[PDB]
Amino acid sequence: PSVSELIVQAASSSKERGGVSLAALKKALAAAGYDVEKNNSRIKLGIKSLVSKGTLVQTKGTGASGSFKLNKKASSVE
DNA sequence: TCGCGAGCCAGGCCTGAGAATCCGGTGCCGAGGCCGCTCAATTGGTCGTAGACAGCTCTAGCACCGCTTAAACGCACGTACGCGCT
Repeated sequence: PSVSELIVQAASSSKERGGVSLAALKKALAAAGYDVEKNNSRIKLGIKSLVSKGTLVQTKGTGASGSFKLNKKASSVE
């Protein structure tokens, strides 16, 4: 499972009203068997790529350190 | 979700450059020794008194008891602040 796929799965899995933060996504990936320490840069890059592609809409914070949600709209505007 | 192309990061390899450090020799001036003296440390004596010892008086420091209740305590719960990470 690619980093972005696990990120999307965890984000759709969590039911936070305000979104899933960097710490929350790290905890989810760590619970998913992912090394959150050795691959931190990759997690951040995947998050940024998902934000840029419009897959994840950032709700709080700026950059990688904020919180993000699934965009249920861009999934059908391909 | 897989095949596969190619690029990015982790770490090892290896060397260069710069600096620390050991090795050698020269010289140079301050440490150690010696001589002269002189003054201060020693000895002996006297003498007066500072304090060591013995004794008594009597304060207060210790030990004990009981009653009261102020406070220490253990528990449970909540949150806000320290810590980690970016």
